[PDB]
Amino acid sequence: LKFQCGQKT
Amino acid sequence: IIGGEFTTIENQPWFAAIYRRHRGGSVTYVCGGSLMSPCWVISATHCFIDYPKKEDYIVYLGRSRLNSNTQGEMKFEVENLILHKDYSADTLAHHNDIALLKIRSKEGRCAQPSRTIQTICLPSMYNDPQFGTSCEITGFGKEASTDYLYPEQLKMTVVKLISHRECQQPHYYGSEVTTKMLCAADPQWKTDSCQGDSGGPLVCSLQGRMTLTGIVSWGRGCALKDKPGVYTRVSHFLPWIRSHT
Ligand SMILES: NC(=[NH2+])c1ccc2[nH]c(-c3ccc[nH]c3=O)nc2c1
Repeated sequence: LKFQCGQKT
Repeated sequence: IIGGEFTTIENQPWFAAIYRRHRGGSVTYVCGGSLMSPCWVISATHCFIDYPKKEDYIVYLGRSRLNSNTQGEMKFEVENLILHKDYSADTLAHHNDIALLKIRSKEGRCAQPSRTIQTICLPSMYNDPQFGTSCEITGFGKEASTDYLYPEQLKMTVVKLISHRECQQPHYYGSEVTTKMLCAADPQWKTDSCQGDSGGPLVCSLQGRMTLTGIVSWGRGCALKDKPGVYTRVSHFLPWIRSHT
């Protein structure tokens, strides 16, 4: 859906 | 990467693979990059300086293998190729070695978030982790400096940040390393970045996030003792990045 920099899961 | 482990893009979902076409029929890998925002990838200027023809590069996101396809990958063209002005290559170092590529797919969109495509965070103004911090590097570069081919599977490894004081020791790199660079090495000089890994990310945790602290830039040999890998210090280029975003 949207990005969340740094999140791998 | 010398040493390290083989991995899959899910573990580095912001890694971008950049290739060049030679209409002859082949596309050869050039360097890696990192996704900053949906349309922007950051890499190193030295990767393009010699063939600054944007139209001949392809960027892929969601790729775990070098020359085979990965389900979930996205292919893009380079809409804008911003190299740093005042980029300089000397005997070892690359100064202001950062580049930005604005990407566009054949449908006209930028990256879409998936379990294999995510952005990496940027640091705050001149904010870095302290030496000692373990950071990871990822890429499809050589596994041994004598190799003349690249691995087909993506690799990752962990290295630690060292001080400039330690890296500017006469028998390390002297004053070839500046405040705009960061050096990272393996305590036992076993793993490191190498040729083919340039442009890719040095990610560390900062203020509770995974941040792009450096860009693989240069180094003498690969995994040699007293010869750390030198990365562009992203935290000191924030203004530059900002004026083109
Ligand atoms: N020691 C390192 N961390 C390192 C990083 C990038 C490199 N890139 C190269 C390189 C070698 C030969 C030609 N072009 C290159 O970029 N050596 C490299 C070594």
